[PDB]
Amino acid sequence: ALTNAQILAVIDSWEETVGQFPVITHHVPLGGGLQGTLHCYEIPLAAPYGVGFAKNGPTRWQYKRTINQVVHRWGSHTVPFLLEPDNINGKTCTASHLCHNTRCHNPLHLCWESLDDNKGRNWCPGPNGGCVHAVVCLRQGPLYGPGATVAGPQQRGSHFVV
Amino acid sequence: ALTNAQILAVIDSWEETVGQFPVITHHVPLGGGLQGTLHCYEIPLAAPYGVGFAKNGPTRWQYKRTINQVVHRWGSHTVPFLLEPDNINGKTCTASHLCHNTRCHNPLHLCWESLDDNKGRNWCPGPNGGCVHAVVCLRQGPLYGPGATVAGPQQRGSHFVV
DNA sequence: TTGACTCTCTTAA
DNA sequence: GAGAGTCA
DNA sequence: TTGACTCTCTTAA
DNA sequence: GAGAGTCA
Ligand SMILES: [Mg+2]
Ligand SMILES: [Mg+2]
Ligand SMILES: [Zn+2]
Ligand SMILES: [Zn+2]
Ligand SMILES: [Zn+2]
Ligand SMILES: [Zn+2]
Repeated sequence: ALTNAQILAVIDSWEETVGQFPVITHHVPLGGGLQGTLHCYEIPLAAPYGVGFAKNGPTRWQYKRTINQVVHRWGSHTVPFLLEPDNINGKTCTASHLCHNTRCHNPLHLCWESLDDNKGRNWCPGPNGGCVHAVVCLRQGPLYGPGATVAGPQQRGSHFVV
Repeated sequence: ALTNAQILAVIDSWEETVGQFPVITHHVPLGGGLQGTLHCYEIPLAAPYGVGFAKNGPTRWQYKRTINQVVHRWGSHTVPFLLEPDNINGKTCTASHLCHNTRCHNPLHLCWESLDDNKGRNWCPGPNGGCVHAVVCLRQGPLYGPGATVAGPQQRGSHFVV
């Protein structure tokens, strides 16, 4: 809600609840042929999810608290960042999973960045393969690699140059 | 419906029309601190665009030809790839700009690949900065770089480990 | 047969 | 990646 | 007050 | 990144 104290109370109650979610170990590519280990705190697959949590989409949840007799509600991964600017360079800030695991609510696996920065981590070579993200990736992006391009650049005639 | 010869004729008429688009020289980052040059064949900003071309969205166009009294229409960048498979790994193939310039219709700046592969080129370090795309990028992706993350991973208490 | 508009849709963050 | 409404 | 559902929306390829 | 309709 409005005051700084109330926002801190929201963050603390969220952390305490998420801190009781099952801790699931995931071994992940780091880039550079190296592997690491992440510990994701995973929201349950089905209700009940935890105090204050409800599922609004297949992989979307919201956190809800009653403050000053009014219901306040946030996207479930946005709560750690409630004291941060909600935009950057005129772009909305989004919760962004460094572990690329939407059920995870570990705030040590989340950052707060534009949707473009968020998306781009999907292709990052990873912290041991050349990640240049200022807020460093925890793993190589799941979509990193050569791709599966069906056809490359080509012309039939002689009208074009690169 | 349309024979291989008729499809080749469509591709040829498309190339002949696009080849007359204004050719714009762009200096571009290649990665590795190097600069290169791309020559984009840019569809006009407003009608008329060229024989067979019409705008269906702010940065969307279609190519239309009528053959044996039947109207055929294609996305304007898909025409070079009409003799190629249209899906791969269960994913639809998309026209993908290697120059990241949607108005460009130079077929030497296009490839044909999944939407994920397409998107990922936005963050590629480029052909001189570590591109691993099997069909190599022509330039560093426009969104490559350290990003502008507002807040990184953090917790207030001690409930979490990474 | 053609141009210049109109509309809505897909994907996965 | 989001916000908000309907019920119990 | 809290839980468990429902719906549609944003972005930029 | 897409497909399709209307009108003259
Ligand atoms: Mg993400
Ligand atoms: Mg693209
Ligand atoms: Zn995680
Ligand atoms: Zn990274
Ligand atoms: Zn181009
Ligand atoms: Zn590349």
